Amino acid sequence: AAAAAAAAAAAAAVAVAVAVAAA
Amino acid sequence: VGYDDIGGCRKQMAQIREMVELPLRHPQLFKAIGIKPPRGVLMYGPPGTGKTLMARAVANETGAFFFLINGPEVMSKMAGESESNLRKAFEEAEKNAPAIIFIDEIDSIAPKRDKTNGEVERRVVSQLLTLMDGMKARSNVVVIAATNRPNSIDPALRRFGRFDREVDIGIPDATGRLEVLRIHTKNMKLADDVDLEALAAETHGYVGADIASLCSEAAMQQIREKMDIDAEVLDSLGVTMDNFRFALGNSNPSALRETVVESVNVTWDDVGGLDEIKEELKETVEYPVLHPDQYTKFGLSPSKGVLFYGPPGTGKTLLAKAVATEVSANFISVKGPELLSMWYGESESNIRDIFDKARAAAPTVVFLDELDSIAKARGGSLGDAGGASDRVVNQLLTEMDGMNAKKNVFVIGATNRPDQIDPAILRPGRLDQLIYVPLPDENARLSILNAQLRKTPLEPGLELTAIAKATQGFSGADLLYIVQRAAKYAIKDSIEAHRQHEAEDPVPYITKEHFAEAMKTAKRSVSDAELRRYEAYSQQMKASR
Amino acid sequence: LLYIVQRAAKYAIKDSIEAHRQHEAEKEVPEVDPVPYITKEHFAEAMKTAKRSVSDAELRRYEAYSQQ
Ligand SMILES: [Mg+2]
Ligand SMILES: [Mg+2]
Repeated sequence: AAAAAAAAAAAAAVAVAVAVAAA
Repeated sequence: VGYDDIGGCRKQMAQIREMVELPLRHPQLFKAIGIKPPRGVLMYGPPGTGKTLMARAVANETGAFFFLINGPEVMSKMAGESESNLRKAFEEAEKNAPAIIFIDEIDSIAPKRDKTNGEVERRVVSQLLTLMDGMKARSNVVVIAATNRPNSIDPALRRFGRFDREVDIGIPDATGRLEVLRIHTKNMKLADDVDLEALAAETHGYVGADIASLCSEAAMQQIREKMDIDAEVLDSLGVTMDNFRFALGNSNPSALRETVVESVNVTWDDVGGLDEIKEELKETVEYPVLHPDQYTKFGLSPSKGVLFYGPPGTGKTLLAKAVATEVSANFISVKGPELLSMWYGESESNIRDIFDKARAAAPTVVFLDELDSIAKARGGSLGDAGGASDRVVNQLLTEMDGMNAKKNVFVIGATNRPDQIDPAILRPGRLDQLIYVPLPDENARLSILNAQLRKTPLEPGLELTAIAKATQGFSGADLLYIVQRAAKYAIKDSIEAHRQHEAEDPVPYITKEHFAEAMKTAKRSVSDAELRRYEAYSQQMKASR
Repeated sequence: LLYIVQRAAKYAIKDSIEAHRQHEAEKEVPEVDPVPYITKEHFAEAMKTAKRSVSDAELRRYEAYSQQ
């Protein structure tokens, strides 16, 4: 007989950064 | 359970009862009209509202067959067994008699089929679609579903033939909570003093199970009052009204259980001066929430927002604490920069979540401390993080004024730099009244001094008029510093006196000498530059006049 | 304009509630308010608290944008 299987691998997110100017 | 258990939703009880009974009591009438009735319904709303209670009531009262499916129960490990279980369930329901299927927590078995990445779930949802509609779809059976997130269902499932009618079992009203209380207090023994109408009025956001929890807690308090077993105490319990008051003062709505504020204890007499501003705040907060008939008589919605601005320490956060503690409406104390996040969009997601809680547990008051931190001008910052602050202020603008319902949200902002606020926030409709909180005058400084000295013993001859006449530019914080210095010198005197006593009560009051010699280092916090800046801002506001 | 009319209504409800409280007190020792309609005095003494939403700088910027 056959059988099934569950799988949950990962995820990927995106970040936000702050910069500094010199006028 | 029966129809006398579910309370506070007359429309939904009638709609579900007719839909489930009338096509199963007078089918001939529906053959006479010609069309078949709706046959699938999805109950949705916040948790603890009565969806499962309604399902239980229908199962108990209706004499037809009833089959219950919890969500995950259908799935199994062997390949293609879940669909076999669903087919078997539908066949069992159909074969014996006309029947009612109830699927609890459909969100587990009906994803959107577009964001999911599994296989078995997508075949289980497809099998559900075929069973609900297609060749030999269903005969003399009705399907009820219950969910907390109706948006997590694939739209193809929510079309006519599968789930045509959507009942919205939402938060009750004052009358609904009164009816629920009357239902839940029908079996216990109550003392005559209890008045459920006032209790329902003060339960501003409680939904369903919340009321039950309140009752249980009150009863437990009564049990632990007369337990300090003979039938003498087994009889004559008598849940007093004080028990209910204590349980209501202790519990909070489950919706706001996530953001429960720490219990700070201040009172209105703690706020010295600003009597007219205190009365204005009372008037703007308590009238819409207690007297809606007059507002609907005039046919206008109430005023909601308010913004305090002034020199630091004049008492803005103090007013906010007073509102939090001595007002019947729920309080959401929110920090300025707390809601920001490194990720993309999570700031606005958090803001939307906070306002969703506020509008859910209405009437609600939300305190925005240092509004200039998150709501600054737009586009001024050249080097930015992708305009995240700009998106945050735009989210605030749309959430405080947009395609909303305007039921009951009271926003109070507190900032000492009113020039850095976006002008789009200062317009009426969002923050419609701007209250300047100026430096106290002599009659306000004396009031403040009494306010903070109301729990302190003092020498009988100590008059505070000299101190008030002597502080001219001081603020409430400065008067606080003066009293703190006097108290610390008193503590020093007490400690040295005790040391002298044990070398081989000494001081019961704050002496005039303690105050005089603690007034040596008295200082005015706000400089003339800042005072002139605030005066210029007020005069620019009045320049429109 | 919404703000001014709202303040006038707020003063009117204040008058109504104080009149009702006085009526209840004198009953203790029918019409609900002395006048169900907003009076001219409500507008007269609700005008002391209105402002103008947009400054002349913002108005000038919008005018320049329209011109260009
Ligand atoms: Mg339930
Ligand atoms: Mg503060």
